[PDB]
Amino acid sequence: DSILLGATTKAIVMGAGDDTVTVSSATLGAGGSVNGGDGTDVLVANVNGSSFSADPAFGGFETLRVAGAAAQGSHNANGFTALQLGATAGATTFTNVAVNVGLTVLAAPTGTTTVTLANATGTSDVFNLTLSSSAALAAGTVALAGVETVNIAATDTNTTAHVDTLTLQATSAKSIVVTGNAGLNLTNTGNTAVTSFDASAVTGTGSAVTFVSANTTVGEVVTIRGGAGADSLTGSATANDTIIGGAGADTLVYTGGTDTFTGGTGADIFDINAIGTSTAFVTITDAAVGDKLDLVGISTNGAIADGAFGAAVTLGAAATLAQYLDAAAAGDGSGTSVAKWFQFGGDTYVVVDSSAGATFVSGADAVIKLTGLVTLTTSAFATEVLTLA
Ligand SMILES: [Ca+2]
Ligand SMILES: [Ca+2]
Ligand SMILES: [Ca+2]
Ligand SMILES: [Ca+2]
Ligand SMILES: [Ca+2]
Ligand SMILES: [Ca+2]
Ligand SMILES: [Ca+2]
Ligand SMILES: [Ca+2]
Ligand SMILES: [Ca+2]
Ligand SMILES: [Ca+2]
Ligand SMILES: [Ca+2]
Ligand SMILES: [Ca+2]
Repeated sequence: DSILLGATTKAIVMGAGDDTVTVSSATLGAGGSVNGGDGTDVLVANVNGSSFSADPAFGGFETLRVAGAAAQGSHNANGFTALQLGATAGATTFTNVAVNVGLTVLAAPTGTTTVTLANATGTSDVFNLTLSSSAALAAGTVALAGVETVNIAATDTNTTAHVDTLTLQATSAKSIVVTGNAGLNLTNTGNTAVTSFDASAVTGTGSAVTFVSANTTVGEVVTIRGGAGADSLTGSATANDTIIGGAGADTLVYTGGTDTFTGGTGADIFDINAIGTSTAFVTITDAAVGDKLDLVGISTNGAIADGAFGAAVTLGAAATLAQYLDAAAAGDGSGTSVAKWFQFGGDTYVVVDSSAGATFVSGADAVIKLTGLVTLTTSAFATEVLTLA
């Protein structure tokens, strides 16, 4: 059953089953009560602040939802087992939130949604955020200070695919796990403790996940996992990122350091935006027919080949990696950068020469490793984009 109440004078009962009362005023009147009865019942606060647990006038409720044209401000979560959020008048804050209590956002709110837990002090703090809508949902900013694992469910209620959006502010989260069946473009700015982003369980044709690590710990191991969608995963220059797309047209971005890329099934694009060193470079584990290698961001001097540029550099039975690099960079890349490639020790390498001498210079010349023997003979350069043939 489901009603709206104001400053009621009478004893409202809701009976069994999953009921819903929306209140327009925080305290009742005369006397002046509302009992949710048996089952999981939602109380909707269309008000400037609440403390329903304290008032014995309200009883039998399990879920607190902040939604309505007057819904706003500070709300005492105490004694609720779940939380919900809808459209709001202004910034709304949940205080005294017990452990294993999750928030479900159901519609775009107004202003930053702050969650502050009963006790944030431990180092194993878990929060369950849910996004649940038929259409694309702009969840806005939710702040979760002191939480270490943030779980996000992105849920689509209908059969037709969409992508939700969220700014998360979770400055001590080490893990973010995304589940669900809709896409999530997640704004991640300033969430610098994050070393594991796992959206791998996500499900549709295009439940597309976007993520960019804000991590700046020098020499960190960061793990970034995409889902079934056409995902857009960027690491950190600071970090040794392991990035893995799922199914679908994934874009994996290189920024610096020792990175390990695996675009799974589908036409993946490995977008190389940094030069790297001779030790800190990107290894692409599963480069296959259809995958692309976007070298626009290493065209230091001009813009790459543009041909089908495809005869492997060949050296002797025991030529060294150092030798093959120097050999590949032999030409002049001062006015115009050039691509070459070779196969050493069972793996395939691609080079960009941006220099004078026949030394591969660690700084401005670039190497990219590809696990296995992959023949790039027949494969062609689009703009500065190599499509594997
Ligand atoms: Ca009930
Ligand atoms: Ca109560
Ligand atoms: Ca109940
Ligand atoms: Ca939908
Ligand atoms: Ca904590
Ligand atoms: Ca946090
Ligand atoms: Ca994917
Ligand atoms: Ca990196
Ligand atoms: Ca993929
Ligand atoms: Ca692929
Ligand atoms: Ca690029
Ligand atoms: Ca050179």
